[PDB]
Amino acid sequence: MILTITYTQPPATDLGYLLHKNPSRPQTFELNHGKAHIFYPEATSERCTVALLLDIDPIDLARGGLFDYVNDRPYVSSSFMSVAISRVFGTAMSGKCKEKPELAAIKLPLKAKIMMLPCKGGEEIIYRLFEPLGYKVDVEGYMLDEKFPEWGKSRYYTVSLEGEVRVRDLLNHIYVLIPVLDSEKHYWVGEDEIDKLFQHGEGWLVDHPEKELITGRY
Amino acid sequence: GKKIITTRLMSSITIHEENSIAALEVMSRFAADPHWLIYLPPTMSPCETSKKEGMLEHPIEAFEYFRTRGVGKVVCEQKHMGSRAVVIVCKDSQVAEKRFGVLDGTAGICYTRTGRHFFDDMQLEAELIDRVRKVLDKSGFWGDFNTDWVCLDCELMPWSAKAQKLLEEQYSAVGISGRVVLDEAVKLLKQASLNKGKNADINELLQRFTERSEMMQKYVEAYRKYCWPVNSIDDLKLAPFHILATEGKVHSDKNHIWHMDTIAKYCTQDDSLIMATNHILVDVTDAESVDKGIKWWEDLTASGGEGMVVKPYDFIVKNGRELLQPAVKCRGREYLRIIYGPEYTMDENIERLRNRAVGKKRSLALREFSLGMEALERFVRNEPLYRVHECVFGVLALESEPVDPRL
Ligand SMILES: [Mg+2]
Repeated sequence: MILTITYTQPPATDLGYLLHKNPSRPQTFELNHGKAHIFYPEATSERCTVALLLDIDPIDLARGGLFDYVNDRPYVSSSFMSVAISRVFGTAMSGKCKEKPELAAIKLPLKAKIMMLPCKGGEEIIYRLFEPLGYKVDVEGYMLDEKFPEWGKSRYYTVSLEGEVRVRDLLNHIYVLIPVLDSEKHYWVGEDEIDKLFQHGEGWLVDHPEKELITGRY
Repeated sequence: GKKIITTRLMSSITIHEENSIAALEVMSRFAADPHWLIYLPPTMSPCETSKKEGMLEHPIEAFEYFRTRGVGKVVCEQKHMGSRAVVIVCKDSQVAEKRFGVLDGTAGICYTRTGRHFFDDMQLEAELIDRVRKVLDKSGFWGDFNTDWVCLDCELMPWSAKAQKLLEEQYSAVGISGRVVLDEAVKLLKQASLNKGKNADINELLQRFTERSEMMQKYVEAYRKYCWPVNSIDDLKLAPFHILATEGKVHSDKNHIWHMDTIAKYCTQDDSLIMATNHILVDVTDAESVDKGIKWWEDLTASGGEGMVVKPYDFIVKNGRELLQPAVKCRGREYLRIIYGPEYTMDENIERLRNRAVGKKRSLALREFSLGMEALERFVRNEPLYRVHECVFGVLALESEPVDPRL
């Protein structure tokens, strides 16, 4: 439900120009079946962190079986997170930054956190997808209910990425790779938008060692 | 082809082709011996939505359903949160063979609303049946009812005993994902708040997500209340609410106070496995009595009860020639987060949920109720199996008709 991006090269507030969002001005964007919020929990010379928050309406979602009404969709980083990234960070994804063109053209020290990514294939799939792009990848998992350990573990993983990468590459990688894990995407949107967010791979994807796996899941 | 069934309460009930085939599937692949299947319980309707602030269901509307249709008194019973279980007990295996035609040597059965054995393990079933046999033995039930068999309508707790796959794959999945991201959301906004498309206000966002978080927490507490580990038969609880049938008699002519009283006396003494049902009588014409009903429902649900089943004083009731609901469900505010969603109580959500249509659900219940009554009367008057079976099969078929699952 949450994506954060953290930058620590002084002046770290440069993250604001690169993402085309003023750290002092929180914003809300409209999505299909809800909203996305962007704001900066921290913004100093030493450390800047941006947050992208999904605000999914459970009623409008269902109107678009019992588990059509009660489900994990409002709380996970599904393809909705990709759709939101494109809606909020579209210019940064393209590589444009007229205020800091030099920073946008080079590798920057960056950290990203993606919460509650549902993944049927486990940790293994996540490493196979992100490691070959050069990230240092941290994964943590969760039990379904700590009062009922017998129910076993969830299929949710919170993923940490760290590396030296261009802003546009970090955004593109997450934009394209998140839906690879979303086994129920063709259910919640179907065809129109799914095609839109596969066209974006037109480069590194053809060279990704998991091209088959990625093209398959689509 | 199409199937027309005739019942005493409704002379024409149609079973369509689609429904008959969907029923045939589950009936032939997983169901118990059809010689035991003398009844299937009906689906149940909820009330009109409430107006009262931040409430979806409330006692007043269920009370009004009956009062405006000429029924002066209702019995409110705690809605146990488990799985419906039909419990048939014979005195011995010779009674089952003679009366029922059952050949596998069993002397009883506990089955579900779809007609499957409740327990995967027969020994556990036989064990449960035997505990019920002994209580009936000591209360003098067989003699007082001149019968060597009985068919009880019950709830079997805990819910988690049958719903574990649902809890694992759906309910606890929403709960862990929900609690984790919502807490992290609150924490980030709080940090943003302290360090302070369209413009948003950080403090409003923080307030909103703080509320989403508190609701998610209460949703998790709500589902947990109906779960606990089962390591033996002693972790279970059986709560019978209808005595349906004994030799020569379908007890649909007895009022619900009678059912509650007779069950408490013959079934629940000196065996904590078999519990009585908390209930009250309400005069729906009287303001004071209605106030008690409300208070009693508020206390029950505040202490974690699902809600109540509101029943007409008499078992079967009519407004002129019009058959009325034999039961209306009225569920707690907190319980309903498991049905309508953890966040259904938030203003922008709960208002969109007030416009629900129970017409279809009400019609399915009457038809299923009428088939079940007919199955029981055909069996009690000794008609051949296929005449009993077609009504029971009919209930199964109607249950495959699509309808809002939150009702
Ligand atoms: Mg129930």
